Amino acid sequence: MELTAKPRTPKQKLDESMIAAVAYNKENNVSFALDRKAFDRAFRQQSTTGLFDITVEGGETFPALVKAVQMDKRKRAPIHVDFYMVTYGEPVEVSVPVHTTGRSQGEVQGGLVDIVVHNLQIVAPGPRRIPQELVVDVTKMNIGDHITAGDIKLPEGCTLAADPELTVVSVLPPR
Amino acid sequence: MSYLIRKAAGIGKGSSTPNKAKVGKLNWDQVLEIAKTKMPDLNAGSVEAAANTVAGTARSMGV
Amino acid sequence: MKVRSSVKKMCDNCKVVRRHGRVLVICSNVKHKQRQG
Amino acid sequence: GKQPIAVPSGVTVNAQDGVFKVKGPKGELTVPYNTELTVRQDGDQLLVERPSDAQKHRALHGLTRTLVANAVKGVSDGYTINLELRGVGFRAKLTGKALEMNIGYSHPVIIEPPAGVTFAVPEPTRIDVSGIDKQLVGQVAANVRKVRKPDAYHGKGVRFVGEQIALKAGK
Amino acid sequence: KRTKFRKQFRGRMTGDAKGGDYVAFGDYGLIAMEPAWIKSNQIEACRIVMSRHFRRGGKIYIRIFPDKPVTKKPAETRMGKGKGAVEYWVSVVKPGRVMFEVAGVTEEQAKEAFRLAGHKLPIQTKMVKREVYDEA
RNA sequence: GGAUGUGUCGUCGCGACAGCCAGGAGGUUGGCUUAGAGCAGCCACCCUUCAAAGAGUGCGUAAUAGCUCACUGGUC
RNA sequence: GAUGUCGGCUCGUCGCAUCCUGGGGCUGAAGAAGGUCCCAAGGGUUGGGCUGUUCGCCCAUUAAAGCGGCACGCGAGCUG
Ligand SMILES: [Mg+2]
Ligand SMILES: [Mg+2]
Ligand SMILES: [Mg+2]
Ligand SMILES: [Mg+2]
Ligand SMILES: [Mg+2]
Repeated sequence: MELTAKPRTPKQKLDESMIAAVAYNKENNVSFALDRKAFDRAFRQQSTTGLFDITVEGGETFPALVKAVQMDKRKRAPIHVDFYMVTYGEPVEVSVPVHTTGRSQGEVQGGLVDIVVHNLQIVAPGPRRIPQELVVDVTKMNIGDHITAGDIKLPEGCTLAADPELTVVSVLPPR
Repeated sequence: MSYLIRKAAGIGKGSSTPNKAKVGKLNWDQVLEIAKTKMPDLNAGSVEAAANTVAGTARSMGV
Repeated sequence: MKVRSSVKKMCDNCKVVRRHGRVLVICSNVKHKQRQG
Repeated sequence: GKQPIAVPSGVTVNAQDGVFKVKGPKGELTVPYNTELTVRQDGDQLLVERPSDAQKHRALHGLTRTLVANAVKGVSDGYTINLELRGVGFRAKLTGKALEMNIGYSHPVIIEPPAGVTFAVPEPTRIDVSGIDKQLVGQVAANVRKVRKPDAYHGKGVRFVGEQIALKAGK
Repeated sequence: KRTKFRKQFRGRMTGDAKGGDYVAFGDYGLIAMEPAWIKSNQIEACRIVMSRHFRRGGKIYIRIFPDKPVTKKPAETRMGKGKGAVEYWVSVVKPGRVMFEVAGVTEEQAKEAFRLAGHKLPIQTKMVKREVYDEA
């Protein structure tokens, strides 16, 4: 993403393929303005658990991590994006999404595996080593089995945020 | 081969739901006689591949 | 011949043909002769 | 898209103005086309080029390429569609050069050919439509087929060669 | 469908979407693209229909409960006040409000259920996919 | 609502693709439900041979068959 | 300081969501006899019993016994 202009008047952004965004941490709060296509292709991969090189016009590579993204309504195309400069030891609480691998021993019996909470926020992600995904064992589940956060293997060097007894995934009964 | 399995494991009919409640369970020895009687009906080429052929039938039957 | 305001496919033989300002559909199966006009 | 075009000695292509006259041993046939659509005989064979490459031009490209091939094959060997008379009591005679129908109808249907098309009977139970212009040959033979459309129970009337006509059946 | 207890009457006003989100409580969702009034009965229309296409699962969520009573004309005349207390309940819906959402099933199995449960609706709709992460 | 009507931006993947000649499984009549085999519905969608034929798409019969596609080679 | 009200009789005309006559597609259309849909207002669309009836039921027939409008057409035209 070769960031360039960064004014306060979006008059030179809206007609063209550009999207407004801002990056900050504490010391510097300079408003930005990245490209549409550039972001709609990067954010699809790293989402909010992956940092990407942000070089401003002139030669300034600043590492940042997507925080929150407001979405334009009525249209899938986003309109504003928030970034957060990576600190290096402790910076902010990052949300990590929960996937599912391997067929359960409940899906076959008749039931169906349903994820209660798709995105699971943790405490202290640790820079340089942000968990971009999270693999949870689901095969050990049968009919009515509830797998909380106290059952999910840690990335390493990271801690949970939600209630230890909060059901993340559960196999619902058929029909 | 289904008729042979229903006589060996002593299966009366089968299983409407092979995903919840199965039937019985046999051994590989009973498979040996099956691939030995229905040889003209089998290609499969030596040994195991014929052995793995019958397995696929019992798997979707409830054995 | 069945006149339907919503002429869509029904098999893998229905072929939409744009003639003189009309939406038609030719098909081996004669019961699949839909035409908006 | 189509570029190959079979040209042989017996034909004569004349790209004069908008009227593309073509001569042959079977008879001279005229086939008009467009002016913007470039076309000429380059070297030995004939090529049909097009100004622009979208649809309004490509749609006419293959169009002309084929029609010219039809005039060539028409003046070289000629077209002859072979029909068939299938059914009970179905037959056809000949009166000089006009085809005489006789299929179920109380009164025989007389079909007279236009200028340039000639009928032929091998058989009481076969029809043969010969002509020069490939369009006329079809346009004429067709009329013959319209006389009695193959019914979806016995497949009577007139057909081609063998037509594939599956029977629905009563019953 | 219908509320268990309320005041009774109401009014009428349509502003832009407020509390509608791209995805939650499942993987696929169905969003409106025109403001209108979604009758209770229309919701039964959609729900039942999607249950015909889904033998088992029960993973069909409907978080657009109607909370809007509407009046009606009893016979004729105009010499009277509030007419027709009990008619039907309608749930307001603005472009970008998620009405329906399913999961467990595939892609094709979802393009049918929303489709079908789309022809009943007074308005147009489009089916979306995941890649939204606002609040949680 | 529907559609190979066009113009202009985007997102997925591919010696093709369409056509033409040829081949098409052996386990198998899969297990099951019923008066009763790719194609009413429950369940799976496993193995082998191979340059290769997915227990499977549509039409069909009371079931059968048959006619084809997905997959392979050749000719442009 | 007035736009005469229902029905009937009389006299017509018009539209097409066609009652029957014509020209087609499909059919669980063999044929015959139908169903349904598309095109088409040229012409036709009966006589009686009960009721003020408009409707409707019934008798006897017919290819058919269409559905609306024209101030629910028409009272300086008639009945009342
Ligand atoms: Mg007066
Ligand atoms: Mg009409
Ligand atoms: Mg008949
Ligand atoms: Mg009288
Ligand atoms: Mg009047």
